[PDB]
Amino acid sequence: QSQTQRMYNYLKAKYTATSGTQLAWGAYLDPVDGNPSSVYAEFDERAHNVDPSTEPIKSTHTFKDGSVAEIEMNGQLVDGLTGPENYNITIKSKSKLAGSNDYYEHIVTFNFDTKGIRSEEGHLRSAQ
Amino acid sequence: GQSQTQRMYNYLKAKYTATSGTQLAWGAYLDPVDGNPSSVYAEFDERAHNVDPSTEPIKSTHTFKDGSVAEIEMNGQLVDGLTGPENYNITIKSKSKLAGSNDYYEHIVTFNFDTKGIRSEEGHLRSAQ
Ligand SMILES: [Cl-]
Repeated sequence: QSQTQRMYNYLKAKYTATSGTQLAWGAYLDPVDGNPSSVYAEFDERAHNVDPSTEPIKSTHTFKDGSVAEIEMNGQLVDGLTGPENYNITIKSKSKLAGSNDYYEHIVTFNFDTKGIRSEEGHLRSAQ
Repeated sequence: GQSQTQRMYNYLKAKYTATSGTQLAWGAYLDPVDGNPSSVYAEFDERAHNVDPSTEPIKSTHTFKDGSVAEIEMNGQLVDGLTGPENYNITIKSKSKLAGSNDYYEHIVTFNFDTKGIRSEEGHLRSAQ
């Protein structure tokens, strides 16, 4: 409401969006009942396919404090190449600012083969 | 952290700490100390009302329970070609190193002295100085 509160809301949204990215990273990496996650299994199949699905994998999460992150993962091959070493996966995590439809969006891209970060960005965005 | 999985976690943690640093700096700017404006507020209030204000950075740090550190720098400047407090914008820079590295996450938020409205915001992973 106030500009003072708007600042705090922007910061909380940045924090929640980042928490969503961490949640996604864990969902990707952490085994479930001793075997890869369904999300990892999907990207493993895509990474080893010469014409992979590019359908986003979408989820939403409510944290303990009631803040919400809307999360999407997707991948694409470097243009003109195939193979897992040329497959890069992007996590997008969005969280709306309280009392607003503006949102903070965190976008991190990592390589399937190395798990190294290729790019990272984060921005306050106006409402869709 | 040297594995790439840990590096990603360390990047996220440095982003958390930098963001929390900005939040604490905001509170330090705004919150009264003994019924009187904070010392950092009084300094920018003086600057905002000067035709040639000091552009000296004001430095602080915040150490968190997990042991991470945010280094804070605040400063201000008048909009080029303009004067007065309505045209005085203050920038908070908040840095935190990634664990096991001198690479860092830097959060930079600029707000207007008069309105307290956000004028710009950015954040980046940075290579070591
Ligand atoms: Cl790894």
